[PDB]
Amino acid sequence: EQGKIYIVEDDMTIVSLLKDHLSASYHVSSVSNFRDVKQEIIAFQPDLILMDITLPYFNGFYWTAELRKFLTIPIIFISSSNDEMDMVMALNMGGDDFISKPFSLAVLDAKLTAILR
Amino acid sequence: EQGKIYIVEDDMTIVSLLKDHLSASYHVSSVSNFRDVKQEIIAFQPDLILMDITLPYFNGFYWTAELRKFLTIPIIFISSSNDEMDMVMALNMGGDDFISKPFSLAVLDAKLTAILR
Repeated sequence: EQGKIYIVEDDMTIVSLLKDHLSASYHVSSVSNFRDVKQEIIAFQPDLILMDITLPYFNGFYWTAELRKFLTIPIIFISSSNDEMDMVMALNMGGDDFISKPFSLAVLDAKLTAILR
Repeated sequence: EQGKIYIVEDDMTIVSLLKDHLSASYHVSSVSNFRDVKQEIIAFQPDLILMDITLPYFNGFYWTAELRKFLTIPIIFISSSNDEMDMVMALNMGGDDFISKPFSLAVLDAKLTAILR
């Protein structure tokens, strides 16, 4: 009965890192097929999505707006240190929060805790 | 046809129409291999890029940010009339203007003339 987190990320290092860390406290799944994310989300029923918006061949901006037609669950963006994002931007893009790479797991933990309640 | 325009677009109908319309005034190229877009842009050396930011599996904002590490040329985003794209977003993501599908060719022509001036 742990909270379910779905991770949209193509970097297997990052995915492994997050699965290792978060699995103690959450049911964590990552994308299997990037062309099937709507079905994967319908089937998995996550409580929260971690959405990397820096993936070259998965348009995180497009897909967040598409998912927002259907979902009210929190979406936390994973952004780049390079990129300069803020909460106004995150909200206008359909997100609830953001965290920039490279990030501390401690900061991610605090954000996950606060948001999931 | 001296000005060079590169179009990042996977709708082949839009590419065909734009190539045909712009042929009179511009040297126009589009994507040959979506795995090699950055390299094609480096090879073609456009004066302007039309970057569709609605492609589900090519992250237009990511690639604009990558291109902005070494190009200062104008980039006009192609968006969708029902999405949340506005000028604040266009400029914040490294673009210089945007045009929303479906769009007027007269508006595109005016935008191209103005920003290539």
